[PDB]
Amino acid sequence: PWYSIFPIDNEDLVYGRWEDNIIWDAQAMPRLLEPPVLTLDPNDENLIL
Amino acid sequence: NPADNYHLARRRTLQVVVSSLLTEAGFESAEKASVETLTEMLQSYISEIGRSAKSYCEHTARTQPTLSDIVVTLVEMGFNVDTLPAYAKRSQRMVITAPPVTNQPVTPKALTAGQNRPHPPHIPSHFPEFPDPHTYIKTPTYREPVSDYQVLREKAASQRRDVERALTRFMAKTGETQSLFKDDVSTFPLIAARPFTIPYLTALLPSEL
Amino acid sequence: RLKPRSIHELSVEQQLYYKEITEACVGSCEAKRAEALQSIATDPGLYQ
Amino acid sequence: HELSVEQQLYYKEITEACVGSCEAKRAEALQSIATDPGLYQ
Repeated sequence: PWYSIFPIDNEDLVYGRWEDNIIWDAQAMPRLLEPPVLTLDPNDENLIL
Repeated sequence: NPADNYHLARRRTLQVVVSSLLTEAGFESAEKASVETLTEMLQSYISEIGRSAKSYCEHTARTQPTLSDIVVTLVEMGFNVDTLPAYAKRSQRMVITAPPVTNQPVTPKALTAGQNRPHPPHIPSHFPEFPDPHTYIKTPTYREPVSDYQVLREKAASQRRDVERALTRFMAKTGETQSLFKDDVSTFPLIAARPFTIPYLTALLPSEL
Repeated sequence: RLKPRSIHELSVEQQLYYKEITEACVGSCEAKRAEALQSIATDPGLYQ
Repeated sequence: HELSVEQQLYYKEITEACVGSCEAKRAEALQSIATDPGLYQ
């Protein structure tokens, strides 16, 4: 398998803590959030680039 | 536990020996502390002819003891050796069995046969072989890239056709519509022709520049 | 900005091992099955 | 990477149809989102 036969999963979903973006309380929100830039992941097929 | 069975296979064989020697012209149902006493004097007696007959032969510059080294060892323990041929020919004489062996199967393992890797020249061939790849080998791996011009042209073409079809059907459904054939809003909807004010501005002017 | 091309969490020796063990465990040959079953039964790195 | 003008216009119309000017355009926009084949990208 010079190419992995098994499917490759979203590293951010599999590994990242997307639970730091859950806004539990609007007023008292523990972590100051920042604007997110578009990252255009190229791992996904169906995207020309 | 096979750790304490190294000692208890031979000390509980000496317990059957004392239990077989206290039954021959003698007891049944002895006290418990009197059996572990007598089998402690039995182990200490075999271990004392072991240390003293080895000492008597090695004093005479030898390494394994003959008969003349034990008949002087037993004299120095006060045994009166001559009474031993009469004791050996009892009719009450019994034999206590030797203890069982832990490895009864001996060879019950199918094993796991895996070979990968060789040896660097500072390791000779008689050392064990290097184990398989999973033990310590890691390579990253990526997803299969589709760099084919045919399927890229097909993907871009079909996505452009589908988005322009979706756009024109959405704009014909949410506005005034025409239809070449009767009752034709579902299939082939036309956006209705709308009058402007200055038609040359929407005709002649370029939109991408 | 493009996020880096990620790698699968298995190695290619591990992925080849998985392919061999699964193609042996579908029982085309019995000795192949039995080793593959013992390999499953005592591989320490068979987590992940 | 950048949206082509076709899908930029589609994104604009679909998002502004779900802000609350009228309900019928909202229902057609949600029935567009639910039932179109090429909305990736």
